[PDB]
Amino acid sequence: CYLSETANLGKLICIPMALRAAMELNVFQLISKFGTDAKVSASEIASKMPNAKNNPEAAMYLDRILRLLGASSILSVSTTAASINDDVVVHEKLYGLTNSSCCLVPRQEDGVSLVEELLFTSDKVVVDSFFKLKCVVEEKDSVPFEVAHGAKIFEYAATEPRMNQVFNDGMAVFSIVVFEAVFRVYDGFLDMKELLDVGGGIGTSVSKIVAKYPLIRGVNFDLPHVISVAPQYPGVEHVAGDMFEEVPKGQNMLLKWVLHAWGDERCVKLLKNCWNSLPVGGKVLIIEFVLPNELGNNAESFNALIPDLLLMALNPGGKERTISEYDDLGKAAGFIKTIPIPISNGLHVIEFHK
Amino acid sequence: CYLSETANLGKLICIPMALRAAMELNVFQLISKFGTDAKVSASEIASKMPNAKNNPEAAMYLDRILRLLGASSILSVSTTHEKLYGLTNSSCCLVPRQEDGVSLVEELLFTSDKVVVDSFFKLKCVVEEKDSVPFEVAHGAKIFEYAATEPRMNQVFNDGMAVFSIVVFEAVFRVYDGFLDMKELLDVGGGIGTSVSKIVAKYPLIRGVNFDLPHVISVAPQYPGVEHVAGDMFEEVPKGQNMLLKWVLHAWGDERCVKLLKNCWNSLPVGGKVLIIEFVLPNELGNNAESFNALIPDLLLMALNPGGKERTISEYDDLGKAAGFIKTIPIPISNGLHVIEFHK
Ligand SMILES: Nc1ncnc2c1ncn2[C@@H]1O[C@H](CSCC[C@H](N)C(=O)O)[C@@H](O)[C@H]1O
Ligand SMILES: Nc1ncnc2c1ncn2[C@@H]1O[C@H](CSCC[C@H](N)C(=O)O)[C@@H](O)[C@H]1O
Ligand SMILES: COc1cc2c(cc1O)[C@@H]1Cc3ccc(OC)c(O)c3CN1CC2
Ligand SMILES: COc1cc2c(cc1O)[C@@H]1Cc3ccc(OC)c(O)c3CN1CC2
Repeated sequence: CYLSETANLGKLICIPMALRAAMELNVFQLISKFGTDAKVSASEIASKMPNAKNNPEAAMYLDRILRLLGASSILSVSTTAASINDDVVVHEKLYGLTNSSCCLVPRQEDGVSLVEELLFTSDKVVVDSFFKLKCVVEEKDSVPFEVAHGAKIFEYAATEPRMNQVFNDGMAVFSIVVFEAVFRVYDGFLDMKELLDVGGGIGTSVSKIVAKYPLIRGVNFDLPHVISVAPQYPGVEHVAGDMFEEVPKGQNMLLKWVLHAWGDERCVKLLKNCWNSLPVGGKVLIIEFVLPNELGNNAESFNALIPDLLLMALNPGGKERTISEYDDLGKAAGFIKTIPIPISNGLHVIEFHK
Repeated sequence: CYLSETANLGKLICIPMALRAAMELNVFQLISKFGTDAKVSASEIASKMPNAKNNPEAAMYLDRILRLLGASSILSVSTTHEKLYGLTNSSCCLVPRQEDGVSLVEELLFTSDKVVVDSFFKLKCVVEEKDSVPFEVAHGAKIFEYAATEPRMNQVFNDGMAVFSIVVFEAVFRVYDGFLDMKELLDVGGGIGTSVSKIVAKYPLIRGVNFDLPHVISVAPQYPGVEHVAGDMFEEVPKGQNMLLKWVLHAWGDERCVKLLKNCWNSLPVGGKVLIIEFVLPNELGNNAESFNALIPDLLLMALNPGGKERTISEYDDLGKAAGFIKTIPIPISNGLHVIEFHK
């Protein structure tokens, strides 16, 4: 009935915004610091937030966020015999991490988690674009990001240093997670002497490849406003330019999370520029979440549908593709011998050979 | 496994924004005009959108929105390249009824409105900073002051409350008979008066009075058997034989609620009652409608107004007793919705 559906539909905006608040308050990491199988109260978590130390009401407000995440199975909820054991009312339940929220705890060794990518995809710049999503259906050649912000996303990033940082860091940390999965399955880097990352962001991806395979000379290529903020990484040379004008010569190339932002004509133009800059026997690796041939209720399907909706909002022509669709782009640009390599939950390496 | 959890976590922002776009495009009503049991393609739906008629790519974009909603159990998906989409129990509640246009669309458009989402961007302020209110941090004014200067937000909020009110009262009238033999009812913070219009339609001997702020009363429609009055409920309430407070107490802290309830007490006769209509926080929370029906507004009011929160039956009784009321009768209606009578 209506008053069942109010709950099912009304919670949809609330959960991500509660999650974003919890990530910004570092709730998950604070719970993790209490140890294995920790179950802690809002009051205990708030005690570890210096910014809350003069706010008597902080724990009660925090509990209102955490109990929604508990109801949603992002946190586990429990109590104790000591709390149970008639005229006193215990409001505070105890919260613990779940499989999903463990992925929101920065790793002790290097700080990696899904936090940075999830903070990008719920950033105000992205949500403001989503408020204009209907324009793609109504208006020929409209792009929601352009309707919201008056510029395309990569042009906007060159004017807006906060957005540039959020986007660049979201891609970079997510890249680390993805390459850990790639290196467990894929052995195609072992024989390479040089790798050029085309649209490589701040260079994190090629830094990790060179760290794993130290005979590889790494080159990172991106737009001027990205290269200007890129760190110095061991074994990585940075190159600024425009991949639709000219790609540097390299023995092998990587395109990770690049083709999915662009329509077919732009993708063929870029792939022809890569072909022109590769030697005979070179290859370009495409790393993307591949759209399954039949969608279902599984991680592989959602791993493609999420960026499919984001790129529809964020850039003209951007979309997720099937293996067949990627093969067609490579073949149009002159490549032969397409080799799709499943990695994990829809993530693939697709090799295009010159 | 990070790349399993990317799907579970990354879809959380995408689903509501896809849903908002589908409601703004009137997708669910367009499917329903083929028949409530119909299963129709994106191309068939787009063909019913005049704004898309010069956009060859409209259907393909629409399909990308709808397939996410189909993966999220808001639409059914089936094969006859184009998949066919059908309504579900949830999306039937997004089809304006053929009789009167009522659905959950207006309230869901309000709770995902930019003014609300911009407040939620500031939600962490309520934890860090004593006395902050996310809405105020985001907008520079409190929500009822903002509504007075922002006609679009005023409309979205008022219409969300009003249409939601109709489905709530349909549920109330199934269970609750306490309006019978009332002769006069004052709706304190009644919005644009839809609630009292529905009560007077069911109970034709009630003289209904709708009481709200000037910026709401000046946009309220004329309803049969309803008189509109503007004022400030914290200063005084008009005399009335019986009163209604629906979705009012949950916006305010305890001291403000007791002040309002004492104003109501002063304006009631001996034997009068005030009815509180709210989603009541249950004693145990879980993954169920009663729980979420309270947690959703609890989070929204945390963001939107100082002191706002959902309350248990015990907490409501404490407010009424502090204001001089001497019998509390809680009446469950549906999925956590209650009528709570406070007797003078
Ligand atoms: N014309 C152009 N030339 C070069 N790089 C571009 C470009 N248009 C966009 N890009 C870059 O394409 C990248 C897409 S995001 C992916 C970054 C990285 N390969 C990773 O997988 O994490 C951005 O860093 C963006 O600045
Ligand atoms: N000081 C005040 N005096 C009167 N009404 C007020 C007020 N402060 C807020 N309100 C009104 O309180 C209402 C809360 S929203 C609920 C409206 C209605 N009772 C319904 O259930 O649908 C708004 O219409 C708002 O304008
Ligand atoms: C499964 O969950 C997700 C998967 C992916 C992204 C975000 C998710 O949450 C990001 C989103 C995104 C947005 C804009 C981009 O360029 C403008 C871009 O390259 C990417 C990369 N993709 C990689 C795949
Ligand atoms: C279960 O889902 C929902 C339940 C409820 C609301 C919205 C939901 O989506 C709205 C949200 C809201 C926001 C602000 C208010 O005053 C400033 C207000 O009175 C209300 C009313 N409540 C009633 C309960």
